[PDB]
Amino acid sequence: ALPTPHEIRNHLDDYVIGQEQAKKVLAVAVYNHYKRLRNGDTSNGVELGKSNILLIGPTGSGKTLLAETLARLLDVPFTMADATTLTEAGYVGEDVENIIQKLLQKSDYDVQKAQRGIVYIDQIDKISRKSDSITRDVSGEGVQQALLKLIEGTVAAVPPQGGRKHPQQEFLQVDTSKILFI
Amino acid sequence: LVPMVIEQTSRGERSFDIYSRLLKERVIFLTGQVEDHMANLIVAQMLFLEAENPEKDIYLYINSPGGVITAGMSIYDTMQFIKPDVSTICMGQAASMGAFLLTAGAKGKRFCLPNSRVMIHQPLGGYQGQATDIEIHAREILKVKGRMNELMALHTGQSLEQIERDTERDRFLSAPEAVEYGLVDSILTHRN
Ligand SMILES: Nc1ncnc2c1ncn2[C@@H]1O[C@H](COP(=O)(O)OP(=O)(O)OP(O)(O)=S)[C@@H](O)[C@H]1O
Repeated sequence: ALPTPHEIRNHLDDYVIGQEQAKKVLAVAVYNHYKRLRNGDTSNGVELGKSNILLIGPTGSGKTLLAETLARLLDVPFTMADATTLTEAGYVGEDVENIIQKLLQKSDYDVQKAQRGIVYIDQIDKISRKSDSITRDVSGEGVQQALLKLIEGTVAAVPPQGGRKHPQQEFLQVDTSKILFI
Repeated sequence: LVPMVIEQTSRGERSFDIYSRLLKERVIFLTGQVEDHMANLIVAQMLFLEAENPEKDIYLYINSPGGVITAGMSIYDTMQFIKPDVSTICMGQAASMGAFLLTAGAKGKRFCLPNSRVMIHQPLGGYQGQATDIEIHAREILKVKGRMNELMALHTGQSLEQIERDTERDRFLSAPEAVEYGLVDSILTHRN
């Protein structure tokens, strides 16, 4: 017996005040996530799509709070990364694989269990283009282009346990079509 | 005061004066009396457009009561030297020198507005001094009068004898008469 949207909403009421519309979105979205997982395109419903979430609000309202408190009652693996520490491929800053890597630390390197997890991103506006093109932006628009394929679904390469050193030269392939992003 | 406009481009937004925006499109304005400063400014504009593109037509709008002769002849020689066809349009009025630059435009690309007016007369001058000096300045202005009539006939197609009789005194020519006179090619009544 999985939790209902009303049950999970009451759980969040004990940690959030003055947010009705936002609770309904995460409750309905997380609920549908379990159903999409329960039927891995094996039932009559084939090719079950995905629907991510985009939270918008002022600072200090509880956006970071919802991501942490939600992981308590969910019990599936959850992580939290920062969009600020990202750049286009070929630059030292770019660590786009780290987000998937982090998820495995929480799941104890369980690929079958990491695909069924949830991920959250904070400070997404930091990479909005400034419409300045006559130059190349390592940070900003450039970063968004790399995330396109990651959300839709693909198989990123992850260094095992973050990579021991260069001699191994092997990577971990983990499907991402089923992973949710908030 | 000159109004400022914004030219939307892929690189970004740029602010331009109304006169500078039209200059980018091969358009030059000839306003007021023709003097050494105003004439020397238009010459630099024509040369700038020649280097940017030598195959695109230039448009010259003239609204002027005339002025110095020497200042105007610098523009005429420039229009003939450069390869691009300098299209001329008459707005409001075209005096003696304004008319000479009007007819000096490229053949087939000369227009006159339906209510425009052209006026032509002989060169004006004067001198004060010894009789020997008056004879010199008289011979010089006579050469200019003869020279200005020869070029007028070349572009208008009329005979030199006809230009001499018509330029003895002030002669106003309406827009329809200018076409019949060979001064212009057609009239831009409406946009088709
Ligand atoms: N809806 C809310 N209800 C109750 N308390 C809230 C709410 N939103 C924010 N708070 C309080 O504000 C604190 C900080 O909220 P945050 O989750 O950091 O907001 P934030 O938008 O995520 O800030 P960032 O991550 O720097 S953009 C929380 O620990 C709560 O005490």
